[PDB]
Amino acid sequence: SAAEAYAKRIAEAMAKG
Repeated sequence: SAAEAYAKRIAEAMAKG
C-alpha cells in the first residue's frame, strides 16, 4: 500500500543509528 511504501522510508531515516 501507499502508506506501506512511504512510512517505510520515514521510519528508517528517523533512525540513522
